[PDB]
Amino acid sequence: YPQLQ
Amino acid sequence: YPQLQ
Amino acid sequence: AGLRKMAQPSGVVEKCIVRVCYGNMALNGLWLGDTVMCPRHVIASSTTSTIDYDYALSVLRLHNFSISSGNVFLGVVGVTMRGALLQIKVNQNNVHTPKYTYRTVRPGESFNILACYDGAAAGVYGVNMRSNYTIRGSFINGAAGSPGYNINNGTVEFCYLHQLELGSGCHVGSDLDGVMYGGYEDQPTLQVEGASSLFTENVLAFLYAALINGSTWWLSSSRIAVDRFNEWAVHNGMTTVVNTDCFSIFAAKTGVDVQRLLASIQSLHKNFGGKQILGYTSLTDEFTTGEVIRQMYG
Amino acid sequence: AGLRKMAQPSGVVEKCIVRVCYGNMALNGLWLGDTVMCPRHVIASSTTSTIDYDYALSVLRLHNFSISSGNVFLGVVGVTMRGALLQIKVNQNNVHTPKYTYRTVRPGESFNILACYDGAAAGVYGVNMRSNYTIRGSFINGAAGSPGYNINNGTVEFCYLHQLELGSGCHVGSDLDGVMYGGYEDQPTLQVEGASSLFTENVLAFLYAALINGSTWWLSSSRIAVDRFNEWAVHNGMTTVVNTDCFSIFAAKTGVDVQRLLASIQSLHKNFGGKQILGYTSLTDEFTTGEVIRQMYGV
Repeated sequence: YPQLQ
Repeated sequence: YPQLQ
Repeated sequence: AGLRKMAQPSGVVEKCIVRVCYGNMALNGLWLGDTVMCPRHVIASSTTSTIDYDYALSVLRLHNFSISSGNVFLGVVGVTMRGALLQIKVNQNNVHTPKYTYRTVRPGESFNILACYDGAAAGVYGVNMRSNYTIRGSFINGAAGSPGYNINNGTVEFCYLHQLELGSGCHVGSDLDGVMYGGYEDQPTLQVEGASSLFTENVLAFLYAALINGSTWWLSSSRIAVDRFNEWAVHNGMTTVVNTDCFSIFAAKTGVDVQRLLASIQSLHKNFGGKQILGYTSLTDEFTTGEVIRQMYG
Repeated sequence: AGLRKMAQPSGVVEKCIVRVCYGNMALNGLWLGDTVMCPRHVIASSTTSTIDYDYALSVLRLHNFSISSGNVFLGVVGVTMRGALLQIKVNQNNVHTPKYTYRTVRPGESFNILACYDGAAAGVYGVNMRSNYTIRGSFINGAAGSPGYNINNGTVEFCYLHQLELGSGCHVGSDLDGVMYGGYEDQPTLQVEGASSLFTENVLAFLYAALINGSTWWLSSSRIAVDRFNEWAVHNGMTTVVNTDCFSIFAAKTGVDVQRLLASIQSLHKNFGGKQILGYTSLTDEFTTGEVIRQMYGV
């Protein structure tokens, strides 16, 4: 899930 | 009303 | 992901704000080159009856001006009237003047407000020109002369200088030519803003942003043609849709066509039914297609 | 009159943004003095597996960094891990460094986001830390390192560097000590955010602002004690109320005590959506008492 931006 | 600011 | 009303960065405008005082009046001006623009009611000696601004300017006492940028005081060389603005020649060039243009914005268009008090920027926020040529701002008495601006390719396009408040949270400015938006007068005499209509093409951009952000509970399976919509809009406080092909890139990246969103607008006009779209409980028209594109794709 | 979520002017922070590249990762850094702070995942060499950042730092070569302020390139002197950040020592002092401090923000507090891409500020907007330590922002890929700040008497308080997006519009950063807000991990692995609740003390500020601006249709004539309301709030998506003393100024200007506003909140939570308040959703929680006072009175 987490998108490192 | 017209309040000159 | 996400959608927020945001402002472009203010640094380039902040160094152009000056304090303009005359008598018991104090507001903000915009110092570009060797000229300061400020609302002409800073030289008005009254607050209740119709002002003869030409008289006011005739008896003007140039040395009774205090114009300052921080603690740097500017000497006044001359003052001329420019519509609802005073164009004040000062004795120093602002060496931090950005590359700039002037442009009169049209209803539906977004711009940035740098809210100023005592000649110093205090806050920055995005606004959108309503159909009745007012903005939903946050200004109190010291705020006249606060500028509105856009930044395009390092050029600052100045479009607004704050003038007056018409109703609760209802604000009117002039462009930098001195032409008051909406034809309102900078006089302390009774004036009411006309009816406002939701700008439909902005409502569409908001709903496409909601689709891109995964919000789909409101999407109509049904559809309605622009014309059938345009007849319904003029009875329900919304503007008519003229052209749809600027939503082509939105239709192409969501797979949802305008005609389907037009039907959602209808059923959403007076009913979110206790649900939210991107945190909103009513339709909003403050986002333009351009703003949405930049926030969804850069 | 009027109430708008504002940012504080961003000029003093804009001159501190740099572009930080390593490999084919590019994000933003905060250049203060002779150090550049940035999220450590700029040195990670994967986008799906659990990252060993300590390994990634050990295989680091300083010459593969490219850090630039506009078209001016900074030489990298050293790198140290700082929680979820890298502290990159550079060979040049930022002559535009403001006076600054670090502060960790708490749920309910407002601050400003300077959204940056390619080492340049693109947008500025005010935000509010939520109970789940997330912020309702607007960030796309490239935005990590975007700073959050407040300005207090000429000093910039840095409180946030952007790190990741957990879900649509739910954004997570670290403070400048490198502690991730909410304890979320700067990993690509599965994690969901804690439950989002409306911050009630901010709703109370907003409702007092509404009263001051002439909005009263929503005002209950009922009244409920803070104790009892808190019982209800934790079952109805709202935080507990702990401070009230901050509202005595408003209660005195309006004649309306906190207990009536809590009753109103309960009733608005029922017919939720039936009418706007000052053009906002009736239960808006992004405005603090400080923001309201600043906008209504300039204090």
